[PDB]
Amino acid sequence: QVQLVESGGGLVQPGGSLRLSCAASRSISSINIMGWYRQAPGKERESVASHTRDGSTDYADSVKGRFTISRDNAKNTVYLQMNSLKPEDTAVYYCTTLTGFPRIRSWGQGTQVTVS
Amino acid sequence: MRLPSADVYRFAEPDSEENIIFEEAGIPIIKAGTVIKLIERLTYHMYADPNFVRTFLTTYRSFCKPQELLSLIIERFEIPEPEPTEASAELKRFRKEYIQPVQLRVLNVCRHWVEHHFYDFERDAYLLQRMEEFIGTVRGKAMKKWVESITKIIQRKKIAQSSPPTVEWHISRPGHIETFDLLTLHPIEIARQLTLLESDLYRAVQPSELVGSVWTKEDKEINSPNLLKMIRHTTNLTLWFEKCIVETENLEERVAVVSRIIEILQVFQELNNFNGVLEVVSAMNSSPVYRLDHTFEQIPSRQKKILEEAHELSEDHYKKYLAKLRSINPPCVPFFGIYLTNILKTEEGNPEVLKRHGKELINFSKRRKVAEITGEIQQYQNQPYCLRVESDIKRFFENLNPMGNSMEKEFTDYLFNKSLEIEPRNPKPLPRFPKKYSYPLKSPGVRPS
Repeated sequence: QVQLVESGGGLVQPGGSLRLSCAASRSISSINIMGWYRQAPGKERESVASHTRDGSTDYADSVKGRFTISRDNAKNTVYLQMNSLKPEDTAVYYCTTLTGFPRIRSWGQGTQVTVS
Repeated sequence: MRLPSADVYRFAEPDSEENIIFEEAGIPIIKAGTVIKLIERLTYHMYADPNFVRTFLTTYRSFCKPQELLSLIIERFEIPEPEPTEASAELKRFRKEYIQPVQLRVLNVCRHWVEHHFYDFERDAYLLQRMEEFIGTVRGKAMKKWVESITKIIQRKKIAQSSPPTVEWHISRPGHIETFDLLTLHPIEIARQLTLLESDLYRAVQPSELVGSVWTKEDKEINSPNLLKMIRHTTNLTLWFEKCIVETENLEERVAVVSRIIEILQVFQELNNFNGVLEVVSAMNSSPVYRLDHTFEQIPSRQKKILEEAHELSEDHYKKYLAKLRSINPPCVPFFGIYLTNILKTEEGNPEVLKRHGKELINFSKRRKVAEITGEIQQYQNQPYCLRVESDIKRFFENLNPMGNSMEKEFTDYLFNKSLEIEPRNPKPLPRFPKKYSYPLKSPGVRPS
């Protein structure tokens, strides 16, 4: 599988911004899907954003316009730029990849984001 | 060791590091030179160099036009009188030791040109006219032998084991062109006819269509027509697979579509059509298809296995594919895209010219590197399949046009957002969709009759 190391995160004021980063232990250019999930307290974990090799992206409705997922092939890193943050964005965020046949899903450690 | 003055015959200029460089000893390996020096060594008075003629005629269009090359070899051929000492023996020696060898080697270049690159003259009838007129001016018993062999090649070029298995049919009937489709043709026969088609397209690519990135440039339709046909077939077929999948909104029908494509893959493998194998692998890894969890969940384990084994051919820079391609026996269709990737890497990692003392030299070693890649392609271009063409099925696959008039960017966005419709993102539930096929989804399998 892929070892995924997240960084960034922490506390931010409402309407502020934060950038999460997730570094992969292998070349991301051959990783089909990279993405972010999150689990807010009391809720089930949900997909936030995903990004394929050719740049196709999808987003949870509640973050469209505010979040942007992107890749940096030189650093083997996927990013989640989160602007205009709201208290409902408070959650543990999880980096993830899905690639190969068999389709193997890998997970980062989880990063707390607090908007208050 | 007489010579005409370099002022009246350009090829007599002394060798220097500013006009010719060799690789770092009997016949030197050319690394770079001015075009004039390359042509001099192409037609050198001291020896023949078939390997250099071979590489030069494959790659020269990346630094010289065909009509320009003909002008230069005419200039090479028409040697003036040598510059005179203040004072015949030295004269006669010049004609025997310089003029005759050089002029013979010029005619050998012309012969190799029509023997192995006659498409230059098919694309440009006036180039052929100039060549016929030039060799018509040649005089002498020894050289008319070469004129004769050139003329015979031109004339022939202007003019131009066991039983195959039974063609397989499923729901579509022979002659029922309007019923042909992914699920209605027999998956064996889809794989056979696509293999015949791709075998033909692969065999038609000339090495020079691959030199100097000429297929991404302005005259690409004239300079790389067979290469472009290959690439566009691979695009259209891969996108057609993706389109068949995501435009099938009903889950059970879409599982049948994906299963059938894996069966076609299995037959590609049995036929050693690695080109087709990797087209399927590309479709399954694509943005619209790869994310379809609910569809891959229903694929039977034996077919998951076939797809996994095909996919592993591509891992680690195609290590297992390159191993399998060495070890199979003909006929085969090699995966073509890997050669384009390796050529583009070579084209990008080497400069077009080298500089010595401010003077520019054509980087010929770069052309040789690309030519070596195109040579490996050629080693697989004479492997016909013992399979019968079905003219209607062949035409069906020749005419695939999934994008219609749209461009690949809008079309791929169309496919990807369609994927999001049929299998919404992970919090959202899975809707049910109506069937679109009225015929049975059950495959006839891939065992021949």
